[PDB]
Amino acid sequence: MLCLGALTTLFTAICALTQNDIKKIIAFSTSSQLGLMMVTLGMNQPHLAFLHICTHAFFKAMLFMCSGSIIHSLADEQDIRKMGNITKIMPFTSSCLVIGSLALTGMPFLTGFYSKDLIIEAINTCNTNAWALLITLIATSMTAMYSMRIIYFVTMTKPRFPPLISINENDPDLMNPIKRLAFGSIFAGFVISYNIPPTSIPVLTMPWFLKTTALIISVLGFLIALELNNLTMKLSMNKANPYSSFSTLLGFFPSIIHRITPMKSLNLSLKTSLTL
Amino acid sequence: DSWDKDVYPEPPSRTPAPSPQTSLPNPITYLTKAYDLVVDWPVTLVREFIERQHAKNRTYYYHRQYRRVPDITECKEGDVLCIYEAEMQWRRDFKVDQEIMNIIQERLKACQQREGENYQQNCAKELEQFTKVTKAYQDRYLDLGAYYSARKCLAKQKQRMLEERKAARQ
Amino acid sequence: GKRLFVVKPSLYY
Amino acid sequence: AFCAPPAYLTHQQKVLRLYKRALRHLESWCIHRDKYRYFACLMRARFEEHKNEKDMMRATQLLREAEEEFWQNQHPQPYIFPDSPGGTSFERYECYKVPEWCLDYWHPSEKAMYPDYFSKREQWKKLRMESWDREVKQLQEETSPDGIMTEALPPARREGDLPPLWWHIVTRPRERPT
Amino acid sequence: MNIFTTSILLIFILLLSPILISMSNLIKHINFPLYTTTSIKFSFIISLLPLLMFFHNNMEYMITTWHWVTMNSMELKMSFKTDFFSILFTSVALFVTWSIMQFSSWYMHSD
Amino acid sequence: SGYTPDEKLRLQQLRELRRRWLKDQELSPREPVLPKNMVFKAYRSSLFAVSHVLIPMWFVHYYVKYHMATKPYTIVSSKPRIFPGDTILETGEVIPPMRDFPDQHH
Amino acid sequence: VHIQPRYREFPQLTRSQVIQGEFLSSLMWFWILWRFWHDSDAVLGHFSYPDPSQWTDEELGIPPD
Amino acid sequence: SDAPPLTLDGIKDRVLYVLKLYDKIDPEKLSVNSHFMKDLGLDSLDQVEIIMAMEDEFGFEIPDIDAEKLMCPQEIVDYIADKKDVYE
Amino acid sequence: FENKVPEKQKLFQEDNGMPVHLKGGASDALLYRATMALTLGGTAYAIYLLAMAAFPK
Amino acid sequence: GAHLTRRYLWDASVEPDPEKIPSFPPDLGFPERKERVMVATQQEMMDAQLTLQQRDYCAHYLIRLLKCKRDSFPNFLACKHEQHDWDYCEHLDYVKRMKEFERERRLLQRKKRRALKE
Amino acid sequence: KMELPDYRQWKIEGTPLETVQKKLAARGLRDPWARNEAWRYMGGFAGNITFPSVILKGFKWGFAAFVVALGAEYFLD
Amino acid sequence: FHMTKDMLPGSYPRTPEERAAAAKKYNMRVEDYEPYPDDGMGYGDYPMLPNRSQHERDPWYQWDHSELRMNWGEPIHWDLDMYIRNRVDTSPTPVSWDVMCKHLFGFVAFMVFMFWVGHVFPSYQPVGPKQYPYNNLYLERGGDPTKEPEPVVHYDI
Amino acid sequence: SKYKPAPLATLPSTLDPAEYDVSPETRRAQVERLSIRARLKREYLLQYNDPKRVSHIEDPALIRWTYARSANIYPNFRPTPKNSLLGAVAGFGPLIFWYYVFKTDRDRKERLIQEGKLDRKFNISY
Ligand SMILES: CCCCCCCCCCCCCCCCCC(=O)OC[C@H](COP(=O)(O)OCCN)OC(=O)CCCCCCCCCCCCCCCCC
Repeated sequence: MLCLGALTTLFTAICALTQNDIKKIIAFSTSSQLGLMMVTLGMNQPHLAFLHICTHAFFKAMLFMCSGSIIHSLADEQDIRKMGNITKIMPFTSSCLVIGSLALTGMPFLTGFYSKDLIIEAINTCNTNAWALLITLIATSMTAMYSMRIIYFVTMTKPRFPPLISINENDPDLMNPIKRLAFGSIFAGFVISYNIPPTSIPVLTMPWFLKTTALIISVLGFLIALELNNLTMKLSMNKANPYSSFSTLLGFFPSIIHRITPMKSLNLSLKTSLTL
Repeated sequence: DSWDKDVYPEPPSRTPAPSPQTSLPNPITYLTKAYDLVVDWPVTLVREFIERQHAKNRTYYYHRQYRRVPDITECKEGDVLCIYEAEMQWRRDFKVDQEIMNIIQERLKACQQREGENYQQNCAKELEQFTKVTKAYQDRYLDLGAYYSARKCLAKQKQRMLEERKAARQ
Repeated sequence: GKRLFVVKPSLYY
Repeated sequence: AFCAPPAYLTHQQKVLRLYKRALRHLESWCIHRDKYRYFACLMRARFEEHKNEKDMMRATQLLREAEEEFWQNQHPQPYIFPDSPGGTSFERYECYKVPEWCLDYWHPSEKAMYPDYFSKREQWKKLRMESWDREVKQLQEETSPDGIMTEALPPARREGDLPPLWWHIVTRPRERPT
Repeated sequence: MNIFTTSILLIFILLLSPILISMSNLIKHINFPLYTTTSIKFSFIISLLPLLMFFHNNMEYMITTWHWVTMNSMELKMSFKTDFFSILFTSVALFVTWSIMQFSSWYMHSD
Repeated sequence: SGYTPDEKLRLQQLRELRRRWLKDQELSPREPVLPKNMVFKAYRSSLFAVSHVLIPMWFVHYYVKYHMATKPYTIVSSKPRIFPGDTILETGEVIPPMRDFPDQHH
Repeated sequence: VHIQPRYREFPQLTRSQVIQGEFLSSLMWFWILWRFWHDSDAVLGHFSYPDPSQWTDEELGIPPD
Repeated sequence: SDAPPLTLDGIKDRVLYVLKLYDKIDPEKLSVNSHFMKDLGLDSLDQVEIIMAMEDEFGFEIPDIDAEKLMCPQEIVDYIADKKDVYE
Repeated sequence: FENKVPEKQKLFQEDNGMPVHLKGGASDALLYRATMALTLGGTAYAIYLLAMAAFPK
Repeated sequence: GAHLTRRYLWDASVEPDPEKIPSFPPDLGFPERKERVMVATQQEMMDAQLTLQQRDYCAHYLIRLLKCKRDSFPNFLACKHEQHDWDYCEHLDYVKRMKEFERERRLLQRKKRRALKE
Repeated sequence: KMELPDYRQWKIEGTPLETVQKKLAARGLRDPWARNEAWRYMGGFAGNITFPSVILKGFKWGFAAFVVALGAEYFLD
Repeated sequence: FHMTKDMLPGSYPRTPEERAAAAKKYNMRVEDYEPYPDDGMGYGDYPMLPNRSQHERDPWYQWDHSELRMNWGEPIHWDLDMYIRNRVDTSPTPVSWDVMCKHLFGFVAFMVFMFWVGHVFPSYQPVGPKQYPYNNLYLERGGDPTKEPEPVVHYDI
Repeated sequence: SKYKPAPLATLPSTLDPAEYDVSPETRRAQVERLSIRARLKREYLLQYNDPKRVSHIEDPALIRWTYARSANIYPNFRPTPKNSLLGAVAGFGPLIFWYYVFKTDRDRKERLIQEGKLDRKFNISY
């Protein structure tokens, strides 16, 4: 379970760095955090996994609701290449999207701090697979990186949408549930984690580089993704590489598996069972 | 309560006293009092009306008891009448035995839920009871097949008794 | 408002 | 969409198709608008400096090499418009594109709920009823005895007459019916 | 011991109420998205009640509502394990679903 | 190349009939021919609470008390936490307190 | 509720959306600052992780040699 | 609420707006019936770029064969109206 | 091994505005941020250790 | 950590493994060693219904924290002192475990020195 | 109806499109879609959005509320 | 209906006139029609259409069967029900199939090998085991009260 | 740096070499194919736009496809050594393999119960 969760969170973070559809990016974010929960269950910490279940539910609900408001305002436009300047054109949605991104990355004392940081502390300070540990830390850093990718390509830079502005987010049926989910994503982790009965006792005696590990890798992930986005802004074309092709095409797992297993299965069916 | 603790045992409840160190009111107590005064009183009034209507129209039903027909061990081969009698008696005992196992399993589940974390220590005597009743059920009814019968059960018991007698020789 | 007729199947039956 | 494809694409058509596809993948790579405009002007300069080739075998060879380079340098996940095939909202409203012949099968109560629209509807059906015979006669006139035949259709060549096979084109369901 | 079970079953009954309303042939007269959103928010409040109770006394409950079937020595009964995970995920899921239902009423208009 | 006169004339006539068909898709002002508000807190949310919440409360609570507690092992709860210094309501005894706690450095 | 569309200019921003967005952002930052002031266990903990090398051989109790 | 309906005059105004913002076309000589190579003197790459600009404005792709069929702003306006069902 | 100098001779004479220490791509920018993050962090850690030597307990 | 690279790269004979701890007699090098004393006993463990994982040598502080929370269930931010006491007890237990680990590591080094001296 | 702005306001001066135009004129090339593209760099969109400006939105009022809350806690205790 | 045996599929064509008749029946050209090899597999005179899925068909064209992307009267592939758009895809990929296969296999092998490396080289903390009182909780874990276990002694340090 | 097509990832129709080395025979072939497609399209459009039609349009291609897939296979089947071997393997090999798997497992289980080594914890309802 530990190895499987570490593998899937690493793979889905890899896909989410170069996905372009925003729903695809946050779906791979969902799969990465689900992998982190599987890691937490690989350790003997099921209650931390359930705490992150609740935390991740709040985060992804508000993140997809904000993305849906962006899509509905931009007339069913779904990828980040035809967005931009959201911080100025849609301030409420941009503010809540930034809140969700920071809370998902693990900005301290939000809902994500009381589950994700304890998960990183447990994996750093308990006996596990070393490679699973390293790729879990890398997956957390990449979580920061694709959250920064969403923030950059949606809420920053210049507008890239079609000119006709049909932006109207003033509907209370839009504004109120995002507000409730924002109140959740700010305070619910604190309230829940201070109301949990003490189970699955933690260790807190640890070095500083094993304590602030999650915050440090989140900060460096934000910085690396910011510099990558600035280089993409910079006027220069680079030749594509197999790493980016692998990450963009979902590791070739859908193409290979979804083309070879239905083909041999249905070909075996028709050409052997029925006919022969 | 139509059930009784000789067949469905239950330890007496030991709840602690409320000792509120804080000064804040308890919304649980407030909502419990409001829920009682709003919900429990009309429900218990309707139930009292229903029960006095039942007392006005009260009837009785009985639990059927079957006398013991002669067993299949004294049953002659090929005489289908007392074969049928012993077979239906064995079927009735089989169904009663199934319900006996159901009561024991329900008791074990109740012990586990009541003890919670301490189920590895306080459920020991009914875990031993469950192990004994499971072993006896496996001795009398296991591996009979879909067409289980009194004759098949007797053949299995005779084979097991012969095995135990041969093991008791040495 | 400029409402337009929408085409639907026979839901009466 | 509204024009039927020919037997073959000419060399100019292939070059323009490659130009449009290359510029679409170029904007997919560039994302930012000034970068896209710079690189698009560079690609336009490349096409212009290979424009005036007179051999046409060298032009076909250059087209082959250009499309090999395009397949090597294309975006793995290009930008697709939502209403275009492969898009997010492609064929989204086909579950609402209900064909017009169910109005023939509605009950008189639902028909009575919309009286004047249905009166216009039998007006359209009767217009179709004379125009169908007229257009079958016209299409029988227009067919060449032998040789090449394309999917293009003639228009009405006299007054008071309608273009042949107009019903499925005119009375198609709306793109956003609801 | 009665308020807890009554609250859990009221959560389930409040969830099943809009389905019966939907098949009850009065959707054409009432506002079904608003009615269902109110139903989910009330389910959230009556789900908060056992959340506070479990935060106080940490009692874990097992409720055997309906006996479905008995097959020899195996008794299939409709039972609910109202646990820490069950209560907390019920409250979180109901709050999230209330938000999603209001967002759906905004989003999937002209449908 | 551009539209042939064969096809440009057809699309002009086909689109002209397309405007007329879409014009006829409009509705008359009489279409379709179909054959105590108070405030939200006092009527809209109060009638919902006494009908969709209070009425199902009574039917559920009747089943919970008079059709679940009557069966033996239906509602089973874990034992409550008993700490030193607590008083048992049912029994009336007091559990003795803990030891002297030698470590009190923090 | 509805507002007039714009062709190529900046859209007209209502006051409600900007005030509520600023309020939510300010509330999040106030919560972070308040918790960082009160319980700053996000950095270093509060336990001062010991150095095993500075421990003495007498309290570790190995035989001397 | 959202997604206001399109008009024929709005489509014509927007198409003429983008063709006026194009540099190779002088806005005084530009008309709704101005042919792209006959009396505007452009070429096929410019035609492709014009169709791409209309596509990027209106947010949907014109397929390729209709794209080389379209050659004046009146035809482009008629195609947009036929595609988005703008009857007035 | 293959002569890849002329293709790398095209990726550096581009007058794209980046200085000579950054034209190679995202690896160089990452590495330059990395050598900023440990030199300045090291210098700040150096002056703390010198101050701790300066002031005893 | 530095112990991992020293075990996997420098030497594994003198640097221990986490499984067989301790690998030495407890009285070796200690003239007298007192048994570890515990406050709570099994009756209050069972009455407090502690998880068998958390029935360690800080169970008395855990029972104090749980009693504080159950008493002041409203205003749940009222057992910070008891939580700190329990966490510092767990920190002391962790430091005790590190002390045992370092003691048996130095005992392995002493065994290596004895084998070299022989 | 909806009225369009006057296309003549869409200029090139002070824009990354001017930077692109200079870079293209260094190679003897002219970009004809620049005025069509120019609306995204003028008016309300004419501003450089920075990552600190995105993250620290509302930080001034959050800090003010934090200082007010600290003063309230000091006055109450 | 009105479909007779001269329009239904028949036996494998041998003579060129039979091949021309089969091509005219399937509404193909004589040069384009090419039946399956005569291996006795029940194919008959049914043509070998190229093994390309319906995804590669032109999506901007108004096919008569728009879900199937096919016109009316054209020959239907023998594997239509597996080459439909809900099913197996044969469209060209931006990167070659063997490259994708070797990249997937190399990624999986790299992950498995490094997981084995991390298993043989575990990462932990410089601590001992967790100390548990009362003979490692002998009675709590379900030990026999009548039997007396071997005492497990933990010492202060 | 060359695209390698597969049966599951075919060669692009404009990256194939046959489209650039085109011949007048090929051009006449595509002209004839367009002619056949246009005749079929005209026939289907007439049948589709006929208002007197009161039924669905039958598809002879679909009828031929179903007849070839269902009722023609056994008339056109001839026994060869290859398909005889294929049928024998596909009809007996899985049966023999699963027979040996189940027989080995059941014999091992029976041996374990008859020697008493296999215990049944609470298996009472088998
Ligand atoms: C470190 C350890 C690592 C361990 C790694 C272990 C890996 C295990 C992998 C297990 C799963 C393998 C098989 C998965 C098959 C998935 C097939 C599928 O659903 O493909 C979808 C595909 C169409 O979807 P696609 O084209 O991708 O996307 C739509 C874009 N137009 O195609 C379709 O939709 C076709 C429609 C269905 C056709 C019939 C399919 C029948 C399949 C029967 C399978 C029976 C055997 C299953 C064995 C499972 C074993 C676990």
